[PDB]
Amino acid sequence: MLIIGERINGMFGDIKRAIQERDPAPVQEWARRQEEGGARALDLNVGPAVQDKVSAMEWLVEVTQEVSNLTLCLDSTNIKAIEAGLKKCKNRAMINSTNAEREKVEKLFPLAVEHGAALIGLTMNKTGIPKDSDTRLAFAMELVAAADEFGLPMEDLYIDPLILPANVAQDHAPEVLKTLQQIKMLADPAPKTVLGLSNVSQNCQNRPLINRTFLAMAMACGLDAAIADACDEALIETAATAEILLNQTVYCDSFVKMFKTR
Amino acid sequence: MLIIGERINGMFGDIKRAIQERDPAPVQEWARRQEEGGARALDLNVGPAVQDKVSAMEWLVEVTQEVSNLTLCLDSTNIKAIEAGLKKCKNRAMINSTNAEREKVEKLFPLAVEHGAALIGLTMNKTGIPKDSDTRLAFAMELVAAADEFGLPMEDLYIDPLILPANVAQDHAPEVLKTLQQIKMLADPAPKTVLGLSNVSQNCQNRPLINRTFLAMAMACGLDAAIADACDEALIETAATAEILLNQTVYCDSFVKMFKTR
Amino acid sequence: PLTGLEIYKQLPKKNCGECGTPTCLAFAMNLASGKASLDSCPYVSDAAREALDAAAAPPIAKVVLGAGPTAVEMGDETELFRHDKRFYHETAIAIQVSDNLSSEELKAKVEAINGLNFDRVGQHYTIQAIAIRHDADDPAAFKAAVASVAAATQLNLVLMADDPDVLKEALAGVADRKPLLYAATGANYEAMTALAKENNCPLAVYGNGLEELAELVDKIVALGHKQLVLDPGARETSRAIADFTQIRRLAIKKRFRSFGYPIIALTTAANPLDEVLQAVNYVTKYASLVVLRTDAKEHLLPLLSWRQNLYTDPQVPIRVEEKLNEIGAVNENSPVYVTTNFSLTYYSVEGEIESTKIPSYLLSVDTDGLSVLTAYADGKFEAEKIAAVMKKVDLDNKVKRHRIIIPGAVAVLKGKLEDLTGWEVIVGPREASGIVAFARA
Amino acid sequence: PLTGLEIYKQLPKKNCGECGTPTCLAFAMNLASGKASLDSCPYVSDAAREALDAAAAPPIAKVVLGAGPTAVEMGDETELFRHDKRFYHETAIAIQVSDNLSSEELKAKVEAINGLNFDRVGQHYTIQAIAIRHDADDPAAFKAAVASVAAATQLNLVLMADDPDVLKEALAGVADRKPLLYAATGANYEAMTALAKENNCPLAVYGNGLEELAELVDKIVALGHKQLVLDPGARETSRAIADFTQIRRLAIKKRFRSFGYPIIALTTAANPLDEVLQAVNYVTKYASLVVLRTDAKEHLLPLLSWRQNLYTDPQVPIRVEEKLNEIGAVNENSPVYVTTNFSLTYYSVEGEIESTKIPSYLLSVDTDGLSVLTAYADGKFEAEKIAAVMKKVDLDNKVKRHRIIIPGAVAVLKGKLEDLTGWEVIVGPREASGIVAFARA
Amino acid sequence: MAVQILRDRSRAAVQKVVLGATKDQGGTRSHTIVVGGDAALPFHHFEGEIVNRPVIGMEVQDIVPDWPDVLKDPFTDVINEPGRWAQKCVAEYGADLIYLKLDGADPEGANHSVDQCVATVKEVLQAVGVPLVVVGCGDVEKDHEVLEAVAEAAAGENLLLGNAEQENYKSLTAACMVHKHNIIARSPLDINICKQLNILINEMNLPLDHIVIDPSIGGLGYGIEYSFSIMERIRLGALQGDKMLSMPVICTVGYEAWRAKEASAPVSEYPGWGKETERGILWEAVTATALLQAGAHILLMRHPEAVARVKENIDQLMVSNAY
Ligand code: B12
Ligand code: B12
Ligand SMILES: CN1c2c(nc(N)[nH]c2=O)NC[C@@H]1CNc1ccc(C(=O)N[C@@H](CCC(=O)O)C(=O)O)cc1
Ligand SMILES: CN1c2c(nc(N)[nH]c2=O)NC[C@@H]1CNc1ccc(C(=O)N[C@@H](CCC(=O)O)C(=O)O)cc1
Ligand code: SF4
Ligand code: SF4
Ligand SMILES: [Ca+2]
Ligand SMILES: [Ca+2]
Repeated sequence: MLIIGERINGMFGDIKRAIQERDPAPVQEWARRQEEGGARALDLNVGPAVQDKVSAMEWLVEVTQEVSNLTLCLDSTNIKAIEAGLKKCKNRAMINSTNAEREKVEKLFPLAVEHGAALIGLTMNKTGIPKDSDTRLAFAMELVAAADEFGLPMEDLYIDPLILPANVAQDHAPEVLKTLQQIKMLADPAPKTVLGLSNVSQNCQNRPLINRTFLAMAMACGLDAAIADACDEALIETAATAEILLNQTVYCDSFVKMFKTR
Repeated sequence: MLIIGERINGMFGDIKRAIQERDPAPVQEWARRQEEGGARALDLNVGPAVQDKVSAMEWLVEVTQEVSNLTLCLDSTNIKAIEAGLKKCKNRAMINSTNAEREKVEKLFPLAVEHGAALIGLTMNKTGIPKDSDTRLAFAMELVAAADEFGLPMEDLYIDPLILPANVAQDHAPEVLKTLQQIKMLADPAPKTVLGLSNVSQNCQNRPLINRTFLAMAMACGLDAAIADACDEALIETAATAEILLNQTVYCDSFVKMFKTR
Repeated sequence: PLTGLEIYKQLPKKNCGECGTPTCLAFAMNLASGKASLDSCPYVSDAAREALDAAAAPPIAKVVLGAGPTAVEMGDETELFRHDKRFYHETAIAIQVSDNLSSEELKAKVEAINGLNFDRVGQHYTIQAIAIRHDADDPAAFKAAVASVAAATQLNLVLMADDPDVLKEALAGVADRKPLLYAATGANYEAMTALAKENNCPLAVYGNGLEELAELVDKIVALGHKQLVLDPGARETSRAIADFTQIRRLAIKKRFRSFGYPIIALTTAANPLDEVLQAVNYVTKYASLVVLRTDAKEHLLPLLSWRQNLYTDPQVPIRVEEKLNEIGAVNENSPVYVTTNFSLTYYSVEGEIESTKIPSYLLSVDTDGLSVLTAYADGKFEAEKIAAVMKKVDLDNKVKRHRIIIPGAVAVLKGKLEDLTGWEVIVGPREASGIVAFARA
Repeated sequence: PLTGLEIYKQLPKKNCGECGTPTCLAFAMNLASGKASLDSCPYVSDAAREALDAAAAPPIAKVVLGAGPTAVEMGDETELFRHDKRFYHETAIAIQVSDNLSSEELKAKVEAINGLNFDRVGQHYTIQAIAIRHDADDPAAFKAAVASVAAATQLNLVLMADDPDVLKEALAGVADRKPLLYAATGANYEAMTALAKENNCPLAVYGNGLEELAELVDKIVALGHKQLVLDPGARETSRAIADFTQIRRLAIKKRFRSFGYPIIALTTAANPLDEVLQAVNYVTKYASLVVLRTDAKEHLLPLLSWRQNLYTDPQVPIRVEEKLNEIGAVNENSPVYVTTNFSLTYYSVEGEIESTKIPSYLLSVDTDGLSVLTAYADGKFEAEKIAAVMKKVDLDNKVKRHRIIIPGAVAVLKGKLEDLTGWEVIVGPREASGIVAFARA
Repeated sequence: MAVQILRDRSRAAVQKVVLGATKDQGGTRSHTIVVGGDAALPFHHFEGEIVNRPVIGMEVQDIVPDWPDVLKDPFTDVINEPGRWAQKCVAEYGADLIYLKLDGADPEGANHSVDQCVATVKEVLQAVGVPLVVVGCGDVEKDHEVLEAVAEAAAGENLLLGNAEQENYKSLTAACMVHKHNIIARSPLDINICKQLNILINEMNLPLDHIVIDPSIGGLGYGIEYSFSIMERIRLGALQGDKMLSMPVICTVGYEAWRAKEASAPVSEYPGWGKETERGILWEAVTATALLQAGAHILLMRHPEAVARVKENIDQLMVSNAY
């Protein structure tokens, strides 16, 4: 399981105040505490506030890789900011994200191969987020076909069925699992998958109980990556345990400690 | 999810003494403490401790339904003891366990239709527990084919992939999940399933973390029932949260409390 | 795909291993998985062809009523409940007209049937076909009846008679538009299928109960005509609801190939008001075609409204047409309110505005139908697209003032909008129920 | 069981929708889900046949070596590691003998080959075939050799002659049996393919390297013969491990149909000791048939021992017989030990008791293969199953004293078993390595 | 068409453990033998680099062993003299390491003094110039006194102290750290206990490249496949990034092969098996050959001719089969 830190996001207070005045201290501190939690990836988002997405993204990268060697994850809908950030990356990074829109595919898939990075693909288009797994799976195959079309390693493709809150979109959660499980019939080797785990507990009671529960249920369906709370110790335990139950890592009595210090 | 109380078993110290001395008090107590936990079924096993089964099995049925109206589950290999238990059952019954052998099928399958109970089938033979999922499915298919043979409702058939410890049989857990995932695709309407959830944490550090995590992963694969410790609050919360994420029960802010007091 | 159990009982019982698999029960597992083709086993009955179709084909086949732009499609549904997914093809409404009426009374009635086109809340409701029945005492009166109707309307048609020899004389000229042939009975199904084969028209299958219906269907299937609609013969609404449920359940859930076809219902209520309410039950109870006996414009709008609503998509939020919605009487003076075109958001706003009896204008910009808050965090409702719809709605010419009212949920967009708009942005209440306490003050 | 990509990258990419699906990529999804049949799209030809033959078929083909109870099965494997699942068919052992040898030397060697069956640990090791290679200058010496061998031995045969004419002349009298034809080469594969075609026998494919093997196989397959065994011509054990792995990998992981057949390995080590060690590497590296030269029992025993161990299902544990087993002389007044039939438990006691020295009896009760703690918890090891086995050998008459020794682990069984049995009970150490410390006491 | 060679890229590699020191390193050995460094499956050169070939150590005891009559024959001239025993295994039989198995420390047996066990170790250090692998007899209390005293006096030689299990790792690990020595981790045919043990040993701040795994291999025909599968699983994990299974695998074929009847049983007793000479030579050779395909780095053998044949096998498997 790949834990991607989602604390460094412009929607958060301290992060947004940091980018405005270019304060590296709050950003770097969360880059450590998430890594200490067991996260092997750091998702960077500038937020909707800052008008200049391009330069703000480059700043988040240059100060994060300064105190961490983890695989950075660029999070912006603006392609101009993504490519701008990739040029500043000192190591392997991730592009988040792209949809089945051809206008986006033709200008992001080559970009992924160009920098040799990872590309996260969304199962959607200009319309929005579907429900039926048969629909999401259709968008996913285009992303798989796009990888082979532009010469991108299939193991570098992360398909995201886009999970919605479990209260107002309860019928989405089982459809996401039904999507993940059937992704294994797309390619050989099959592409990896990723989810924004925190979204499933959006405005629900006892968020951690819903987050870690859905994480386990997703890994059983073949979840290869997840963007969730890296500071949640109760979540890291579930991620480690579920990985053991999938026989992805040899069992030991310190299996939880081995996940954090992996 | 149907949680069956496992505490009433002849392997424990209190229950074993409660059989030899014929003391209803421990049996009656654990029949309540598990019901409060959220269990809607009780697994009744005399254990290998007691010499005679028929005398002990019948004694359990009477003292259990004295202070509880929950669904009674009989657990034994002795056919005479099992059939003797169904005699004193006023409420709904459930039998466990049966294998794929015809020498066990035609001696247990018609017994289920007779009293109109639920039959828990195993995916194994005299040699031992299978490894892959293709073998479990082949044995599960025999259970479904025999279910339509003796005239038994498909929703009353519970398939048991037989989960094993995650330390010695770590390579069995991902096969059990693959089994469950392909059980709902071998028949329509699909037969229900059941696991010995507590066995996956046999001789492992932090057993509850192993138990509840595997439950969610199994429910994602289509687990309709499970036999585990109903006195574990952390386990009950996972069983409730998983139903919400599977859209089996309408979400509410008190979703945890509602499954506990269903 | 198909359930492994159902292919096993479809399979014989030889256990001969000619397939390459030890037993038939193990070969059933390979089929459901996909480890082998079913063509290897020779020891199979006609169920082989059944396994070929019952698995691949959808539970309810699609049959088209008519040809061209005036052709409507029935059947093709896969849901017992609209909240799960949705209902694809709407119910085909048909008005019945007898032939024993004079030519002047026949044309005058069909004339009103074509006038059953309704426009409401931005959308348009239309009926599909016209039912012609044979109540005369002579066969020749039916040929002149259909010709009068067919040369009057361009909508779909559906003829109703028992004798095939009477029907074919009236089908000669109207055969091109493929009118529905109602109905096939257990006495003349042989002559009906033959006539429906030459003209390639959908054939309406009738049966007294769910038993005779299932039998007579298979009779026509064996003849080579698979374009069928089902009529359980239920007259009362209680009988129909149960029967229509069975035709819909067995086809979808049990793969019943005898009931895997759309349903045609008949309103038998004498009173016109009772007829509509009985028709509402049908269009809700999985019906695909209903024949009414009311041509009044008052008894069609409520029915047609419910039809459009029931056959919408839930996962997809409902969209109010983008535009400006005046409330009550609008003075150039009256206040402007901007919001989101979500049905929920503008519906609430509409309730708030009209309920407080305050004349104004609602600018409901196209957010994709998303709520003001949803638009707000997915960059669909931003001071730039909003000032954009301000000049696009053409509201500036309908007021003397230059002030617009935004939701108290996104007040933060007022300044940047006040600059872009050229108008004065005021930040109202976060809930529309306190808008009446904002107007007076 | 087929990837949507694999299916897609084999379609015309026209997006005509003649299949009833908007695009090919969407139809590829429908094939992987089984929503439609591949026979629908009239386009393409070899693509459809190759896919169906590659989809619903094992990675390694199954070629049986002859007929009758003597015949063994080769190939048919789906794993790279034994722990992932299991290794099915054991390696075929074949002893090579020259044809230029005299009759008395031939018969003497063949006679020794027939006695290469071993008996150890309650198991039975047997070889498979005998290799007859053509070394002589006269083609008549080859037919006189094979006919001579076929009279003495009843085992399988495998002929090694380049010239097809020399082979057929010798194959004529033994055609009805097994004889594997070694080997078809890129210069004489035409005549060799026809020989195995009429006689219906397996054919060996040779190729100097990895690439030459691929080209030759595809040609032989296109002639109507599939039953083949591959020989990459690897004469070095290091060069062999690499090549042998590829055939097993490419056929399973990449579905390479040219390498979807078992492998025949040839030992080249001069020293008979180095030959067996080189054979251990082969039987471990996916080689299905190996051709040895040394026929000594001193060499075949450790080789056939490792062959048996490697091809045992990890899930079923190894089990010894449920019988009293005697260690040392046993005077009829020696101690009595009770233990489980599990092969790793038994020889934990046999090696430890026999190590101390002196006679003793050792009763292996039938747990079905489960260990003392194991069968303890599964209840297959109670005071009841033990006392009943005490009397299943009538043990008391054999030993003057009534005393038995129980595992320190399951020692608690002490009381209850000492009563039902009527035999006194002494509970030993937890670990069997204390069998030396109990005898002293 | 054509053929593409499938090459499985390894995400990680097995640890590189250094055995022995030199005059410059503070030791007295002639050379330093390194094991591990493999970046692929056992002897798969086409998809990884096999820098260091597996080595063979010969068992030398401080006292005369209780081995069968056949096995004792090639040592009869030096079997009762450890200093001359180890010196023969190197020069004559060509051994890579000297496996000093102290059975004389057993209180029930020879009951050698603590200063005598350290005298035997210091004797071999003067006899040969190859690295040593010194393990105890099996007694918990004795080995804690022996191995500690040995590590203290042989400090600087960089030896390989052995027999450290799950319930007993605290006493031995503490000695290895201070005196800069390596350590062997023994596991009762359990990869879980094996991995867990390596964690416990490392948590005391002992480097990962100073640890070697002893899976307690089963004898040929007596459950060798149970150890064969485990050794593979450890090998896969070490390549998949599992650093707790990245330790080289040492095997004790000498003890496990010569404890079977099939190895030393006379031909007259079991006619179907054949001569006992060729059998015993091949029994220890085959049981070690199979483990080489499982990823055995250090083999602990006894029989001279058995070594000479496995040595030949290794020399052949190290021939690069790269495409
Ligand atoms: C349904 C819904 C969804 C649906 C959207 C369907 C739709 N058509 O809206 C879906 C499932 C897609 C969803 C998703 C999201 N949602 Co949402 N959603 C809701 C929800 C549950 C109710 C929507 C609704 O019908 N509201 C009813 C309408 C009528 O309200 P309204 O548009 O605000 O209008 C009212 C008032 O503002 C006022 N009013 C309106 N116009 C005007 C004008 C004037 C002048 C005045 C005076 C008053 C006025 O009157 C109306 C009622 O009287 C609310 C929770 C709630 N019930 O309040 C959350 C909520 C709006 N969602 C929210 C969020 C966060 C999201 C996401 C961004 C989640 C994420 N992590 O990305 C996504 C958006 C993008 C995406 N699609 O991923 C948040 C917004 C706050 C926040 N940023 O945290 C809310 C409030 C949930 C919460 N946090 O409690 N959502
Ligand atoms: C591998 C294993 C399994 C395997 C079985 C492997 C096999 N071939 O037997 C599997 C996974 C199938 C399994 C199943 C079971 N297992 Co289990 N299993 C283990 C395990 C890991 C090792 C067994 C083993 O091979 N021991 C090695 C053998 C050689 O030891 P042994 O049989 O005890 O023999 C030694 C001594 O007893 C003595 N000895 C033996 N005989 C004699 C005779 C004499 C005269 C003398 C002097 C000495 C002597 O010497 C022997 C060697 O020195 C143990 C834990 C452990 N590491 O000990 C648990 C264990 C044995 N299992 C146990 C249990 C509980 C079970 C299950 C009931 C699990 C469940 N919840 O259903 C199931 C049984 C039912 C079922 N099958 O559904 C328990 C037993 C205790 C208990 N019941 O509370 C243990 C101890 C786990 C634990 N809780 O620590 N198990
Ligand atoms: C949409 N998520 C997402 C993604 N990327 C992908 N591919 N998929 C996703 O669903 N990247 C962004 C986000 C994941 N990261 C996050 C970040 C924060 C919160 C969150 O819950 N934040 C708090 C705000 C707290 C504060 O403002 O102080 C919240 O309550 O919403 C959730 C997910
Ligand atoms: C074998 N399990 C099982 C089943 N039924 C089926 N179909 N499958 C199963 O695997 N019914 C019985 C049991 C499930 N119930 C249980 C009961 C106890 C423990 C358990 O963990 N017991 C303690 C022992 C405590 C004591 O000895 O006092 C343990 O540590 O093992 C686990 C599961
Ligand atoms: S060929 Fe047909 S009848 Fe024969 S065993 Fe196979 S499935 Fe059964
Ligand atoms: S008919 Fe064939 S070529 Fe045309 S779209 Fe369908 S699959 Fe593609
Ligand atoms: Ca996966
Ligand atoms: Ca199910």
